[PDB]
Amino acid sequence: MSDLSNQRKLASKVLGCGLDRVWLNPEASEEIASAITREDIRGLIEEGTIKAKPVKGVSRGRARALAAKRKYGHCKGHGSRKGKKGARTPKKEQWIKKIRALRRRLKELRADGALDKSVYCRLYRKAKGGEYRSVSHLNSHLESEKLLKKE
Amino acid sequence: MSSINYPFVTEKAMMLLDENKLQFIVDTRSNKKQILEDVEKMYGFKVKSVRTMTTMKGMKKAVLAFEEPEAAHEIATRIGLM
Amino acid sequence: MSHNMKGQKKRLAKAHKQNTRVPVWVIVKTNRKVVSHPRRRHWRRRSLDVK
Amino acid sequence: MSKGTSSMGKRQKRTHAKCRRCGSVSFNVHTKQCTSCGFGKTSRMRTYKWQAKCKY
RNA sequence: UUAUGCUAUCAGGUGGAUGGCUCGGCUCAAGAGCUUAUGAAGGACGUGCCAAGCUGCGAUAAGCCCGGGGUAGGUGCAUGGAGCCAAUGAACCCGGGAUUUCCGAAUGGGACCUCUCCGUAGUGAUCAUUCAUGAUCGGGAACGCUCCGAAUUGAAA
RNA sequence: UGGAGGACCGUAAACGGUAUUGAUCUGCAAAUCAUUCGUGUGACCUGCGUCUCGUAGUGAAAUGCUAAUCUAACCCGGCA
RNA sequence: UGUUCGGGUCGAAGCAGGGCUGUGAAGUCCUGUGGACCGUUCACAAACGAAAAUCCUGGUAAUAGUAGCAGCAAAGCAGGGUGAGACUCCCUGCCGCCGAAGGGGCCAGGUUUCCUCGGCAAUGUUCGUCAGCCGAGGGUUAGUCGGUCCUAAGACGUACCGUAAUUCGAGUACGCCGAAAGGGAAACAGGUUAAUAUUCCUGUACCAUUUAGCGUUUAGUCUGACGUCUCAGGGCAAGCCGAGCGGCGUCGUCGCGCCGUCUAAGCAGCGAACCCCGUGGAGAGCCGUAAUGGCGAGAAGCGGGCGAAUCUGUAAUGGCACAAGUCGGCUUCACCCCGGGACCCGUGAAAAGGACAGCUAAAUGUCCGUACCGAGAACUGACACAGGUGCCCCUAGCUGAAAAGGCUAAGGCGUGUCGGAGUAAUUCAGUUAAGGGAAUUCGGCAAAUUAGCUCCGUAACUUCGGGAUAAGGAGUGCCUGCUGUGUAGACAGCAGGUCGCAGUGACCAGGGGGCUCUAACUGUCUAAUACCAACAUAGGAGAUUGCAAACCCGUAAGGGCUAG
RNA sequence: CCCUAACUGGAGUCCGGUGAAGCUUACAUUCUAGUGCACAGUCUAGAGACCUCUAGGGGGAAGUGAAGACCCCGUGGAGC
Ligand SMILES: [K+]
Ligand SMILES: [K+]
Ligand SMILES: [K+]
Ligand SMILES: [K+]
Ligand SMILES: [Mg+2]
Ligand SMILES: [Mg+2]
Ligand SMILES: [Mg+2]
Ligand SMILES: [Mg+2]
Ligand SMILES: [Mg+2]
Ligand SMILES: [Mg+2]
Ligand SMILES: [Mg+2]
Ligand SMILES: [Mg+2]
Ligand SMILES: [Mg+2]
Ligand SMILES: [Mg+2]
Ligand SMILES: [Mg+2]
Ligand SMILES: [Mg+2]
Ligand SMILES: [Mg+2]
Ligand SMILES: [Mg+2]
Ligand SMILES: [Mg+2]
Ligand SMILES: [Zn+2]
Repeated sequence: MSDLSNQRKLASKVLGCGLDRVWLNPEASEEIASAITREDIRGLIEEGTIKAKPVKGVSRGRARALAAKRKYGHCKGHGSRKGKKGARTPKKEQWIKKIRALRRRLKELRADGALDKSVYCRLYRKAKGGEYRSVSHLNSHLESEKLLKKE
Repeated sequence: MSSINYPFVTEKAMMLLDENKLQFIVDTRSNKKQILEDVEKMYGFKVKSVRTMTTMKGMKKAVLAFEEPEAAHEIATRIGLM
Repeated sequence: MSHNMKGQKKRLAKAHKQNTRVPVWVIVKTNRKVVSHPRRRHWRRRSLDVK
Repeated sequence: MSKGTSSMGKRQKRTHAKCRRCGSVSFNVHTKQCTSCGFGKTSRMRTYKWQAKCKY
């Protein structure tokens, strides 16, 4: 065989792959060397003489096992943390989720008749003032102070 | 002043005859309207469209699509290409 | 992909077709007295003063 | 950045174009004048006595 | 057969001196002496069967037409192939015509675009006349006229 | 809670150019390379365009820079 | 040169060597070589004599088969081909390089380097059958992509005026140009070539003008049309997970891993926020936001209008091994839509064009560019140059805060174009080093130490801002099971078990403190020996000037400061 | 640093290929002293020395690079 380089370049264009993805049959070299046109390369491709080798991806299974453990709360301790507290949990997002949960809880309590407008206004301002850690804390304050219009 | 110099007869230019197109070397000073009128007066076939390009030899090549089927073959036979 | 006008590309085309060897028959006709000309060049050298 | 070869990599443009009138690449693209023949400045051809020596 | 070397000559290589030759140069003399809007000089691009440069020519493109001289060959620098032209007098020279792209005084407008825009198809600017028409513009080796106008240098500063 | 600043750290993003007085020093290079460093939301960096120049310009000013040329650039001429 | 007398193809000049004469400058002769010219008397001329000028031009040595072909990316090996010839060209496998750049796209620039065939004298730092080299031939197709159109800073032209004069000069008036990254009429997917492809072909669209018919202003508004910082909401390319299906890999055991499971514009439909309109009447206060906020000058609540990205359908038959082609979920940058806030002694372009009255048909849509590189070989620096242009704009998985670094995809490469050999000194760059620990040195230069994150704790001094990561301490891996916050992605925390010398195990990653001088600080600088205490700076002070000003440019016409 | 050692990769060393440049009036295997423009491989008198090649660090060749930039001089300049 002389250079099969023209055929390899044409076959990578026809197959839509990279140049080294192209596999030329080391036994059918003279058959490949007679292929000049895109039609000849297409014939060799259809008859299996020229093919595109499989892409060797990056397997992600062991990342899957690690991700499952991290979902469970493991493999995530202080010796694994590298970013600042704030790059791992931004503070504005924490506040946003907290205040939105508290406000939605208060809105539903006022809607379903458990909370009149006078105490709803004060509770809303208290939530805006960081008086409650979460929805559970707010509910506990409601039940301890008996602010819910129980019936 | 004819804008048409002669048919371009290369492998790619001869591949046009099987799609009823014909490629000419034309005067580079002329445009598509002049090329169309010159070809229609030169061979008496209606031209559907003109495609033109300038080359690195300083020439202008025009590809002419014809309306009547077989017109490219008839002109190529009249010239002597086929 | 610099953008040339018609005349700039025409001058480039003339420069390109000037960069050809003297014909062999000219060398035969002149008895090896004309074997080259001053417009020979290479594209990767001191550029054209044309465009 | 050195005044030598490093600054010479920024030479991707031109100060003079080809002149319509004389063909010399001397047409200043900013002043719109040919520094060789004077095209774009005068209807005459740029000539000076100091372009040669005093003929004596 | 003493190597590595040294000195002289010879043969060869390299090299391109010397000699001889020269269609080139230089100087002097005698002549002759303007050209361009009827678009010049100059430039760009094209133009040859094989053609890249130069030269010539301009899409009629190393050329076309007419008259005279010349007469048997011709097809530029530049005897290669193949053809073509020429006794219907070519080539060549003298005279007169035609063709003569784009830029260029460049002048319908615009040019880091030798092209591009409008196409109402183009008298651009400044002028003379009755307002038919006409003039000027760019180029030319030096010479000529008008006006503006240094310094080195010498005086041993 | 908020998100200011010629704020902080930091990238072989970009810009700069400390020290090695390292490599190199007929070099990869007529100023580069490695490591180490300074700035990195701002008087920030940068592309393209455009303007300002020779007794002039430009300069957060070193006589720095104005095409490897700067206490007056370069070309030709005065000039043998 | 004039003039006298000659020689030469039976061999002139010149050249190499030699004989003789002459003190010598030199002359003559001989042999060889050479192939056409050369002398001589008496005189006359001169561009008339070279060993030297770091002389000039050319040629050519020693150096020397020497330096270099190493340092910034140490890359090749086996087998098989081709060929006269193979480390170096081709294929397969193995082993490697880059992998937020060495990949992808493209500006300027280059200008044919693109593709095919044929070559190997030169070029290529070696070779070469290879090649960006050499020769021959071929290759660039547009109404929709750009230019073209618009205007910007700012040029240019004509006129006027100045000037001894002009090709010179400011201003004005009128024009005209000035952006391939600003504004902007419109096209997509697939296929086709060796090389072109939103350009050719198939399919399905769209825009502009002219014409003809059908109808006509709302007209002057809006749009084009805009800064920096910050944040919410919605969407989405990319990314990730589970199931089915179809391939490939693995298969010592296991059943995993990878790839695919597609789908454009156009057309039609819905519409979040903002804004507006109608009701409503809210305070010993209510309603909101991530935050700022809103409210009888009319809140909440309730209806309506206007109005996005995108999504849904259609295009649905195209491409796919006519192999599957069917589904869900999560997230979403660095992209799109939308809205809020903050800042300014800083206020962030213009014009063309477009919309507001158009519908139907036919015709027209010229011109230029289009190949390829876009850089550790296509540009520029004389080079196939470790620089610069450009890191300009983009980029997959794991780790991780991350685009850092490391390891891998895809893609690109083994050409940051010499090889072999393995053996001295020396040398460039690294690893380690007993005991001592700055004794070295001008000087801790160089190197070493520390290093992430969490928690505890943090001095003098201070302009009250800071110093500050001060200092100084503790923890950190893996496994098993969980708790809390949150709509979610995730984040935080706990209990127990357990291995090692060592758990930020590699990678990455401050050493710290005390006392002085000096400049307040961020900033600027001797491109190529000076990054400083020099320059600048805010602050402080002084001076001139009321504008036909002060100050400054011009010969003038007239200008800068000054749209002050 | 005392006081260096071992090891790693690249050069070097040896082999194949490719392939420059810079010093040079000549000669030249030197060493000592003297002499000499008082700083000699070459002069003078001695002493040495068989030649060629390889590797090696740089004693000498007042080694090479550059018509000294320090000083003076020039009825030489330039800027201030
Ligand atoms: K004097
Ligand atoms: K003087
Ligand atoms: K392309
Ligand atoms: K003060
Ligand atoms: Mg300079
Ligand atoms: Mg004169
Ligand atoms: Mg005249
Ligand atoms: Mg004097
Ligand atoms: Mg920093
Ligand atoms: Mg002079
Ligand atoms: Mg001589
Ligand atoms: Mg890697
Ligand atoms: Mg070679
Ligand atoms: Mg076109
Ligand atoms: Mg324009
Ligand atoms: Mg080696
Ligand atoms: Mg300072
Ligand atoms: Mg100061
Ligand atoms: Mg004196
Ligand atoms: Zn000119």
